[PDB]
Amino acid sequence: CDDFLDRQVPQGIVTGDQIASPEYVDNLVISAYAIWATGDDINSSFSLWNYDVRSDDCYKGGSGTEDGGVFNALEISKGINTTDWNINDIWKRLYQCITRANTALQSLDQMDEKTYPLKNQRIAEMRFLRGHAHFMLKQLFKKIVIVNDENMEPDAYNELSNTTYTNDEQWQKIADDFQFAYDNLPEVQIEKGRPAQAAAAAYLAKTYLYKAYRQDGADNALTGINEEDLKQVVKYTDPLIMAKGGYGLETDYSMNFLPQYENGAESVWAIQYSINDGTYNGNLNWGMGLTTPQILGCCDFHKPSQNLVNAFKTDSQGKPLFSTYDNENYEVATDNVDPRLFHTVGMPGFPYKYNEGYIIQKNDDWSRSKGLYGYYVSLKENVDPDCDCLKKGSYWASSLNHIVIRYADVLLMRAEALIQLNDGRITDAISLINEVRSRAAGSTMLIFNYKEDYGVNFKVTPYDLKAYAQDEAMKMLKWERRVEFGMESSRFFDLVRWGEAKDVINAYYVTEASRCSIYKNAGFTENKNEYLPVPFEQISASNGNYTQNFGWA
Amino acid sequence: CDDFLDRQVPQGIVTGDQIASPEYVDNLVISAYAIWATGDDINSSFSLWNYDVRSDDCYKGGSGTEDGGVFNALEISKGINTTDWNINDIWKRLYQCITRANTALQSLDQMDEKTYPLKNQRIAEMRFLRGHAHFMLKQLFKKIVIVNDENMEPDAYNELSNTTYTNDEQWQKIADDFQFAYDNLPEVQIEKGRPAQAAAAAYLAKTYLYKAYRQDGADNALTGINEEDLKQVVKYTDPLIMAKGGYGLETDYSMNFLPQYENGAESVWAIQYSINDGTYNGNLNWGMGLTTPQILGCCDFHKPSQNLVNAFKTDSQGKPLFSTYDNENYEVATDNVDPRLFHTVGMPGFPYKYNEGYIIQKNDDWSRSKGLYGYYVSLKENVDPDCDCLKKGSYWASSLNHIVIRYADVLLMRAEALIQLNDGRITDAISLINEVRSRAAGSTMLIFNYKEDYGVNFKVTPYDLKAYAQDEAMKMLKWERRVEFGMESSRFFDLVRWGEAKDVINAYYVTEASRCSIYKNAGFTENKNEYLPVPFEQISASNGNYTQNFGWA
Amino acid sequence: MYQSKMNVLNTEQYGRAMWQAYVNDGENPNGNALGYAYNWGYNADGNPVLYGMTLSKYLDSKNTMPVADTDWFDEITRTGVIQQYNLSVSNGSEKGSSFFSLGYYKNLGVIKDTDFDRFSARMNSDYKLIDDILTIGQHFTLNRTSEVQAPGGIIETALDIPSAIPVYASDGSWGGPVGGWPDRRNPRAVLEYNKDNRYTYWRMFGDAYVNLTPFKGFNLRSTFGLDYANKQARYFTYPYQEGTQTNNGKSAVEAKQEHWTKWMWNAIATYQLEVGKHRGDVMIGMELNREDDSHFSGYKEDFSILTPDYMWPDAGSGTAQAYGAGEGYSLVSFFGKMNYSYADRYLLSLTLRRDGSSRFGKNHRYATFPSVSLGWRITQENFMKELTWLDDLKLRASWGQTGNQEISNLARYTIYAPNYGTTDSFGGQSYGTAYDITGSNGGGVLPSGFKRNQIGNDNIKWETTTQTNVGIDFSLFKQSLYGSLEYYYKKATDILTEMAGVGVLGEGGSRWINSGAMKNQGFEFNLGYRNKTAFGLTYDLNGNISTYRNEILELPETVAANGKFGGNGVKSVVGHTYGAQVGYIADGIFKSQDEVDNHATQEGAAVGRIRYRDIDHNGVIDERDQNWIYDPTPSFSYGLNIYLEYKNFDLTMFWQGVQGVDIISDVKKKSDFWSASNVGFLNKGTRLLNAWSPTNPNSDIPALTRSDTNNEQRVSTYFVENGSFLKLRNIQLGYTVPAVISKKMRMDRLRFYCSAQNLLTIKSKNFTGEDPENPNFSYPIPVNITFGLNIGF
Amino acid sequence: GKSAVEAKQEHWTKWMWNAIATYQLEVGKHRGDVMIGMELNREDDSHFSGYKEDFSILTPDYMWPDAGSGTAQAYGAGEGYSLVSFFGKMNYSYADRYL
Ligand SMILES: [Mg+2]
Ligand SMILES: [Mg+2]
Ligand SMILES: [Mg+2]
Repeated sequence: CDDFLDRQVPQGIVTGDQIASPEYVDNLVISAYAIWATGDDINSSFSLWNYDVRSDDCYKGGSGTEDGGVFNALEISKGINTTDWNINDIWKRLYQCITRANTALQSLDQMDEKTYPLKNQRIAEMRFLRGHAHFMLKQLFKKIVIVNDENMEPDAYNELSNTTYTNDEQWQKIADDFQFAYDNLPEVQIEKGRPAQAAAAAYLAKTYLYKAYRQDGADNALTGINEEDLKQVVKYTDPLIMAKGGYGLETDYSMNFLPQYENGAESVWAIQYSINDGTYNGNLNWGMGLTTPQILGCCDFHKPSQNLVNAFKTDSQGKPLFSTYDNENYEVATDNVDPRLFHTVGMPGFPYKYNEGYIIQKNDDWSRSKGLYGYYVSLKENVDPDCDCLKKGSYWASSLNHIVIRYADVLLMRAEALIQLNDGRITDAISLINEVRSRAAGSTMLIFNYKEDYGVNFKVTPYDLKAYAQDEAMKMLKWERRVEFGMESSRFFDLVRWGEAKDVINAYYVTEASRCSIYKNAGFTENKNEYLPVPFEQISASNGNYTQNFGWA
Repeated sequence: CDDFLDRQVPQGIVTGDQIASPEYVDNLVISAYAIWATGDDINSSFSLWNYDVRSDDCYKGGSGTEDGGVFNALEISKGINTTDWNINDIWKRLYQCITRANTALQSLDQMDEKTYPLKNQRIAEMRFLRGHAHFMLKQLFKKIVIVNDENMEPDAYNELSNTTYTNDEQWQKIADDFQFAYDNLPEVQIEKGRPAQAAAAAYLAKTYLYKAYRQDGADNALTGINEEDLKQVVKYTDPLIMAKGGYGLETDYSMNFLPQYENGAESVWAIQYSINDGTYNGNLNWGMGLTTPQILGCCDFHKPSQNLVNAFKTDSQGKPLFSTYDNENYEVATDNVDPRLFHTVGMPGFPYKYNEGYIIQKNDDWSRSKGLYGYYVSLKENVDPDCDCLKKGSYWASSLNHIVIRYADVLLMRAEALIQLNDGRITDAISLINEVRSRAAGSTMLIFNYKEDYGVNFKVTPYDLKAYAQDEAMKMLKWERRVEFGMESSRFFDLVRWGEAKDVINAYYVTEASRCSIYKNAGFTENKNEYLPVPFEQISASNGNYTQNFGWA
Repeated sequence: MYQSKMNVLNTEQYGRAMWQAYVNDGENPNGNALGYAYNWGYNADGNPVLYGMTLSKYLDSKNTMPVADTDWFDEITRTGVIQQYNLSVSNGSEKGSSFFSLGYYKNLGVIKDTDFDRFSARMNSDYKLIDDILTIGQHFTLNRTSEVQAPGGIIETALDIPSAIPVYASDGSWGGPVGGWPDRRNPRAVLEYNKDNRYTYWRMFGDAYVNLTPFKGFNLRSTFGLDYANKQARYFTYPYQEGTQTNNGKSAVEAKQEHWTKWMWNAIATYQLEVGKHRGDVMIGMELNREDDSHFSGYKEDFSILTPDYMWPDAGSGTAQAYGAGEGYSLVSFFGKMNYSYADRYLLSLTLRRDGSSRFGKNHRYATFPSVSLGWRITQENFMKELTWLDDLKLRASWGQTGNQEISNLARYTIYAPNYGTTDSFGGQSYGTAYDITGSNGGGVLPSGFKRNQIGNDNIKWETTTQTNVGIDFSLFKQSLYGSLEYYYKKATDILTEMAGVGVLGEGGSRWINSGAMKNQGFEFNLGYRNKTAFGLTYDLNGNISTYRNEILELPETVAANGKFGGNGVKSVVGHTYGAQVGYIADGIFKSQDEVDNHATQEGAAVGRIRYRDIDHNGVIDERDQNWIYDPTPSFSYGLNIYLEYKNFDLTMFWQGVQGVDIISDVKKKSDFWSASNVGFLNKGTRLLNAWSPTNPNSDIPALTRSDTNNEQRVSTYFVENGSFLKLRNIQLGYTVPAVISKKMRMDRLRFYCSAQNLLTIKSKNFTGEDPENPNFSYPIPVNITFGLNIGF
Repeated sequence: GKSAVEAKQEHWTKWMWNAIATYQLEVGKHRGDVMIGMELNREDDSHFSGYKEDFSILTPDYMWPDAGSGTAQAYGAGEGYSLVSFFGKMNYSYADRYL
């Protein structure tokens, strides 16, 4: 009668003292990749689409204002509360991603290179993933906790702060992870879920880019653009790095968002959503669940703005209408337009994802809100309703990979660092803009007959190659970001990185309000709404160890 | 207490009076395709490989004589008994194939074309399948029962005979099925398991080809070659038919037998073995189970003959050694040879299915019989041991499609009808031989470096285009059949169709016996061993309605 | 303990035999694929003689598997031990009664890594309300059982695997075959992999009843019954890689569940009445029956930790399958009986029963069965006064019908099943309805359909058995010589069988049918002699001898040539006994080529082969040279029971015999041929080493050969043997402790017994198997010694 | 067009055993009771199911896992706990006045 109290053993699990064993280390690695597919839900998408509703690219959509009103607050910047469940959830969910990356790192740290030669490669893979999650937390909250000690015991997590490091030192700690990945990932990864060395370079550049626009004040205002941080962006966007892993622009723009065309040369790193895979309904991108159009019965979230639509117009010789684009609404008949439009937003009268069996209409069939949020549809994450990749669970979803880094992003981030350095390498920066802008004008592979069938007048031209003043250059770079990356949920983060988020979002608020009534009372307050508040529940549980953001206490 | 005796209903099934319902008709169709994958086993392969051991292409293999001795009897033509379980099984199993084809036909007969426009197409598909099974029974047994009334009730099956129709009328009834398929199948089948119109044409030609070599005597001797039957072969091998479905020769011969390359232009109809498909272990080609090499632990059945190996030698200008090929055994160093050899039989010293990580050796590792059955391996149905298509169940198997009709077969069957017609279209027949023979000499894509690494002297040349006497032409056609279709389990059927099966098999018996001792007492008796006996158990249950074959009672 | 077994070849005998089979075929025996090297040559008369043989230390060039002389049967068997304990208590009281039992039973089977245990509790009671006109009662029992069953055919596969393969590899891993050795896994290793597959079986069954007695002779009784059992288990699949044997790296677990609930209800009314001489009883009743069954499981592959603790479906990472179904049947039953006796001299009883069963369509759902039983007690008659040496002489005569209804619950249906192809199956043969119709090569749900399992029968009806017996039982002297002479004649009509279909009808042609008639008539005659000796000894000797002959009367023409009931598809068994067989007649062994030419021409005929008889004298041996060669009817069957009491000891012997009976077996294909088998190089029996040879010319056993050219696997008198036997089922001795010493302990009875089952067997000399009563097995029934007590307070 | 069936099974077996010794005694005024004991407890639990999609006939009679044509999942686990218990009691009463 004490042998008796010890007989029953846990069933169906591994216990903490056996899980660091070598036989499980690659299991833990896969697990950390897995949570990027399985760790989000419809209100917490790791694409961050839910929060890019703040940007001038999209509306919230849905039945009306009452449908996710917590996301209507974000979209108009009024009524956001520190207590909101969605903010707390996205914070919680990305730190869960870090748990698996660290749990594997803890086990990988104990391996012998002599007996496990992929050690540093696998370690590189895990710090990459750890960087990806810290990076997104940083975009979302500014004042993040740097959880990068994988040998830290569960109790030491109670004494961490989000002010242990200055804003600049936080960005550096994210960069340090990506740095290790660059120095250790292989040049090619047969297994395409794992990032290659060029993916690490590209993310390392992206993070030194965001780190360059300093907010070293006590607030969110810009305190300068640091030269040497920009010079790291140039170093790690080097085409000689990108060539070594085979990355390049797709010959047609649409190929980045089509199931037939996953893992092309422009997909530098992507989340490998999958189907017919043993899981209950497929590792589909359930996070995009709310985004599908009303023609599937639900739910009609994430709808393009008339502003974004108008940004695609061109000027009789194939260039943006820099100061006039949004005066009149786009008219297919009389206006020149950019081919990227028809791969970004589905307009009425035109085929939904290239399928002339479904023509979008100004209908109760195509807008859940009977006109409130307009009648536009997000293409980049939806698919042909006849795809074999589309399944229904709680919501409709697909196996379409989500591209975290598109090779165009490398080219445009490289041009941004060059423009902002001003070493007379601005022309170099414009030929990179041209690489991206030329591809667009040729990307009519799937809509070549819209001139005949609908009267679309495509015209997009490269820029004349000459000297440009820097503010003019930036204006062209920002604009090329706009038409290349619409509805990819980076727009607001840019606006904040550039320090002009209050100015253009407010202008957009006054501008869009005439076309969409949810903005009638909108209002962005500077040095507050650039970032999400750190969740009240998180501050509460820290025992005074976390500090809030400027404008929030 | 009679309402009580009716309450319990069958669970988990459909009953006979509901199964003819429209909602199930396409289920029945799929089911009839399915049994071509699921209805055989290791001793009853629908490739008929087990019975082609009678031919001069292969040995039985395995541990020794005691391992499937029932198949050693067949291989030496002595000791075959009418009672043998394998003969009864292959008869039973192909009539089960016909059951599903008929059960669907019975339901398809009741549909309305107005409400089900694919009716005649689906009916065509089912009679094709019904022809395929009768055709193989006919090759195997000569005196088959023609089960082609799908509305026939279960009791009328007891009064059927295998002598209701003359030998020629049986062949005609098989042709009539294929005829309907030709007149009704579509030209392209997106769903590649379903036969296309050209597949029906090709099978219709194959059956009029076999029907042409009349055995209208009471025995198996040839009683003539019927001209008009040959003229149907020419009509339905017409390149204008084959072009309309896109069929053609592969640019490399090896592509017909590689997983990477299923459903190419030369696969006119094939059995779609599959993997990761919901079934317990995959719809793999379990029928080839015994054929895998000893390097997988088992079982080393279906081994190429030194005779067949020697048939691949060439004559200093790239032609068969018609009367000398088998005098000396092939020596890679000093002999010219045909590239098809290295895609047919794996010899020691050379890579097993193109994988230099596995070099075949004269070893206990590569021949279960320690030399008894030699050391050669059948490639055409095995795969790279590193393939993702290879799984173990009871036996090792793969998802490699089995090609029932290769487009080369269409070309060579066309040349056979032309040679045998003798209308001065013999030259046409030789340019078709040349099409097949030229492709061979270029099929070094996967073994181009064997001249350097092993000293193989490839040489294969087309035939000079001129007038040939007919027996000379036939000699070249037979030989091209030999080197094109080795180990595809047609060799013995040809020999019987040509009426020379006793002559060459006996000569081979004396010839092979010096190299392989199982043949030391072999002996084919004319007008008996050309066909399998009808199974004693089948004759028994007929109540005198079936008659046996010549030489068997 | 297993007493004997078919002796199989050891590593040297196996090496000797293969040598003989080689030289018998004029083949180089040193070219064998199994590593034996033979020192041999020719004698003075030019005949192969084996001088010596060597064997490698290891079976494979890589030296992972050492050469062995394993006795596999001794390796997977052991002494079984059984232990039972039962404790009961009962209470008798004026107004009711109650009973209570606890029991335990633990079997460690004779087969390693098997075991079995049964807890049991029974508790019954009755309650006399309205004292002796209204009574309420109950029986209930409750069993928990748990067991690891052996795998099917584990023993035979241990006799099949050659002795050269070791139990353990060079390190401690499980041994196996390398190279050409048979593709058969290690039987010991199979048991170890089976050792955790344990089911847990819970069963309860009881009944509750009310009994109303409204006046003197009347009785109304209703009973409700319930029988609910459920079986639960996990079957574990572990990776293996033992020589050439391999799982790849498979691991899985199947969690199986089964349920059987059976409920019953009846009402019965009985009336008895007695008027001087006349006594009469009537009884009517009804009984509804239902049984509902269901099973289902979950299967999942790939487990990180290969232990039962870890291996639940939640923890698997590979693919999954889900199985399960259910079936059921219901029975209605109406019945009546009438007993009458004039002067305890003339008895008469009548009986009538309508039975209905959901296994038939409405058109045959019920069948009605009557009986008449008649009785005359001679010795009670007045004219029998004079015979004092005759205490009783009863004469009974009966006629009754009973029905057979044990068939599939779906016997009458054409059954189409979806059968996508999710269940294991050997070497193929899924018969799945799923197909890659698109050419994808898989990676998804395939389209699928339906396949036929059986064809229905709108006209399936009850099998009816009409039975007639007349009897004469007696007793003479003063109940010292009791006996009985019976004669029965049972004839069955519309016999039910699942009958397969003709080949050309194809998949799912099996049918449940009524097919023909049988007849079984015989003689039973039991005789006894009981008497004390007045010297302290009581003997009670009770015998029985029976004869029976059996015969088929009608058969559909299709079934008679089929051969289901006998005749092997060559002759109809109509007019013959059930299971009788037609085959060739084995006429010895050709001993010279002249004897081969001098015999009807037959294919495999050669020196040393079996000569088969030319039944019809046409000069060839073919399929007609067959006749009736096997009849299962024994000439008679007996049984004698000895009982002795002496000085409180008691001795009991039960003998049972069967005389003059054919048996038929395949055993000889393993014991008498190197090659009478589809799979080569298996271990064989030891009778081979007396096979025919020039050196060994006067033997029934054909010459060893690597090829069965002569088709000696043909149904022949070579496989028919004298299966007559006599055995001691049970012997038992016991001491009963005299109450002078036992009630010492406030205990009434106290008894010790020692008993033995299946100890002795006497066979025919020309029988060559293990046990003639079970001629198919190569192993006997193991002997049991038991020690027990029956203390009784 | 989803259709599926899940066949769920659960088992709970709990067994208990005790021994207890009690002694009572009465001497005029004084009454006293002592009691000692022990109790072992165990409970073993287990559940498991089979899930399968796609059924031609949407009725309980038809919808068993054998009859499904889509994909399958298999679930199940178990847990358990045991308890040992030692105890004693002592009752005393002087004059049915003091307990
Ligand atoms: Mg994907
Ligand atoms: Mg395939
Ligand atoms: Mg005869």
